[PDB]
This record gives sequence, C-alpha cells and structure tokens, in this order.
Amino acid sequence: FAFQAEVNRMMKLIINSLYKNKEIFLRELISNASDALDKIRLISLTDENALAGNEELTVKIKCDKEKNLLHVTDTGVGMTREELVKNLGTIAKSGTSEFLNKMTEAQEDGQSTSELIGQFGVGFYSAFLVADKVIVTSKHNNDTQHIWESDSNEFSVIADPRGNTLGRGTTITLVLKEEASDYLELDTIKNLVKKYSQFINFPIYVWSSKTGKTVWDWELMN
Amino acid sequence: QAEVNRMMKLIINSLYKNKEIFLRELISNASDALDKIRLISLTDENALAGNEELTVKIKCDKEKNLLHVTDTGVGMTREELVKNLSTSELIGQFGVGFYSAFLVADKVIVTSKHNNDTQHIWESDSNEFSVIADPRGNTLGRGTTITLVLKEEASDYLELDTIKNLVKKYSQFINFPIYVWSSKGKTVWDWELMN
Ligand SMILES: Nc1ncnc2c1ncn2[C@@H]1O[C@H](COP(=O)(O)O)[C@@H](O)[C@H]1O
Ligand SMILES: Nc1ncnc2c1ncn2[C@@H]1O[C@H](COP(=O)(O)O)[C@@H](O)[C@H]1O
Ligand SMILES: [Mg+2]
Ligand SMILES: [Mg+2]
Repeated sequence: FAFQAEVNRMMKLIINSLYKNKEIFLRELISNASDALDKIRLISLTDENALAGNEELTVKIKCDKEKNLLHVTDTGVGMTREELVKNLGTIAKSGTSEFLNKMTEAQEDGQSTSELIGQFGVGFYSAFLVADKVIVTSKHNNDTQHIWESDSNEFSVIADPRGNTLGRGTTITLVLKEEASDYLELDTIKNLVKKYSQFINFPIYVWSSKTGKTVWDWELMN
Repeated sequence: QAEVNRMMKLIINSLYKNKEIFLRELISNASDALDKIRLISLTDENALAGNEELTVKIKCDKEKNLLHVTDTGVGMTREELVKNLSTSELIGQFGVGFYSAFLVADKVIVTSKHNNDTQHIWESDSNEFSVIADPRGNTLGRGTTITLVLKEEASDYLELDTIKNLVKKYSQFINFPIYVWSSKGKTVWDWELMN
C-alpha cells in the first residue's frame, strides 16, 4: 500500500505549509508538561510519598544540533504503557487508513476545511508541524519506564532497556525536519520558551552556555 | 479462513511434541546467520569490523526469568526485523521456525544490529509487535540476541545443567562454537563451550 502513502504524506506536507508560524508546537508541549506537573503536585498534597521517584517539579528543554533533536522533559505524573498506547497511540495514528476514515468522517460531521487545518495546530499532534519523528520516554509511579515512537503514521512502544532513568516524568524528543532547523538555535528556543512560560506555576529551564572556558547549564526562563 | 486456521491449530497442538526443540530452532537460526556473514567476510575484508568473532552465546537469567540466545552473525536491519519476523505461528506449532519460541515464551524480544543500519529492538507476544531504535546504542557490534520471557511451565529451562545438555544435544553439527554462561574454581563465571 505504497501508493496511498504518497497521497497521505503529501496531504500533510501541504497542510503544514498553511502554518507559516509553527512556533505553536512549543506552546502546546509546554502546556502538556504543565498539566502533568499540576497532576502529580495535586496528588502529592494527599500522599507525600508520591514524589519518591524524583523530588523536583520542573520542565527542562535542550537542543541537540548533531542529532537534529529537540528535547522537552518534565518531571510530572508520567504515563503508563497503556496510557502511551491509548492517549498518544490513537492521536498519532494519522496514516493512510486512519487519515482517510477521519476524512470521510469529516464529511459526515460536515466539519469545515478550517476545522481540519486547525487540528494540526493543537495538542500533542502539533509536534509534527516541525518533526518527522517523535519519540516519547515516560515513567509513571505505577509502571516501568517505556519508550513510544511515531512518524504520525504508525507507532510502537516497548519497555526502556536502560531501566528507570527519569525517576518520574516524560521526555518528548523531536526529530526535526530540515526546514525546522531554526528550532535548534539556542536564542530562538530561549525566546519562544520565555514567551510561553509566563503562566506555568513551575520553573522551566533551557540548556544554555555561560561565559575559564565556556560552560553549559540550566538557565531559568520564567 | 479464520475458521480453518484455528481448527488446524487446535489439531496440530493435539499431537505430542517436546517443547525443548525451541532451542534447536534458535540455534539453527544462529548458525545460518553466522554462515551468511562468514561467507561475506571472504569477499568484504572489513565485514567483521563490528564484532571480531563468530559465535553463539547462551545466558540464563532466573531472576527476570529470561533466556538469552546471542549470535554474532549477520544481524537484521529495522526493515528485516519487521519483514522476517499467521502460517508462521502454525509452523511454530509443529516446532519449527522462529515462532516455535512461543511454545515456551509469553514474550519474545529481539535485539539486532546489522552492518547497514543502527541497533533496533523488536518485541512481540505473537499477537502484536513493536519495533524501535535501541536507545542504548550499538551494543552488540553486529549480530542478534533472542530474549525469551519464559512461561511458568518452562521455568526448568533456566537450570544450568538443563540448558547445557539441551544445547549439547543440538550442537553436534553446527559449523560454529556455542557457549553457555556458567560457573565452576572458586565460584567463578565465564563461557563454557558445548560443541
Ligand atoms: N508530558 C505529558 N505527560 C503526561 N501526559 C501527557 C503529556 N503530554 C501529553 N500527554 C497525554 O496525552 C494526551 C494528548 O495530549 P493533547 O493532545 O495535548 O491533549 C493528554 O490528554 C495527556 O493525558
Ligand atoms: N538469529 C537470526 N539472525 C538473523 N536473522 C534471523 C535470525 N533468526 C531468524 N532470522 C530471520 O527471520 C526469519 C524467521 O526465522 P525462521 O522461522 O526460522 O525462518 C529467517 O528466515 C531469518 O531470515
Ligand atoms: Mg494539551
Ligand atoms: Mg529456522
């Protein structure tokens, strides 16, 4: 079924073109990080032990020029394997089959083209506006650490062989597109994070340089 | 179709078969993988650069109830893991092929590294399967590790002497050495040859 795949991918490449200011993806990822942090914070006000796997409550963003990666890590509630499968799996299933079904369903619901274009700019899915592949590493108090991966067509999830390295929380890793290389520039990231971190009740940091030789460390953005 | 497939499956399993032959099938597969790369090395001088040995190593992990069968053969790329790993399970029911692993395993995890790709991890319970790049990086050098999460019934397959005799039984005509991680002489561990 390679033919339909060329149609599916092309349809996406075009919808993305409608978004000249894709920066919205960073706002949505920060918003999800914030919700996950509020959830574990609320739970901690009832059960102090709930923070046992990792005592801090933060969002840490880092750029990886070499691998062409953008990492967004929060120490929030995290997701179990089933959650990765149900909460992200279905949302990231925009392949030939899924895309067409939702399309004809779009005719049924009578949704407008605007309402279609709009779905590409909100929530977790907005990550694809700038990424070819998205990798999610998560650790929830009720499960072992897992890795989920998707290219917006298929998705797979397996137990992280490195074991529990997060303690608790989630890392969203974005494999950026060539045209999104901008989101690898230290100053662009700092500007956008500072822009969307104003109403989050948790410290958000960006890995940056300071200044002996030059040193790199977490710089507070809000 | 789903009707005949199920009928045959119930039937096939009705006849007796020693589940032990699952190892036979894996060793068989390791031997082939090693043949494929060994031959290639006769034409590509640097073919074995990733791992300078041609072996089959078997390790027991009672703790996690795991059984590991690692070969330094040709390996599989992401694409091959998906393509090379249905009528398959049915064949496995008879006790032949990769799927025979499920005769003693609830889950099968396959870690593989091929010269033309990065290390990937494949996992399945026979119903569904997933595959992703190994976050640990290229740890195998080249080759494949079949990780079996054994069923309660197959708990005995984690006894040194059991696996040793089992491997010793199916290694007589393999063109490559096969080892089993064992102890022996003040409580020391290392690889012990079998064939
Ligand atoms: N960083 C995260 N931590 C925990 N859950 C998340 C995170 N990001 C997304 N999710 C979950 O996946 C779903 C999809 O995200 P969204 O499309 O923004 O609603 C949400 O309802 C969350 O439950
Ligand atoms: N250890 C291995 N190394 C490389 N390829 C393997 C290995 N085990 C199985 N395969 C591949 O997957 C297929 C399934 O195994 P089988 O059912 O024995 O045919 C084989 O035809 C091989 O191409
Ligand atoms: Mg959201
Ligand atoms: Mg075979």
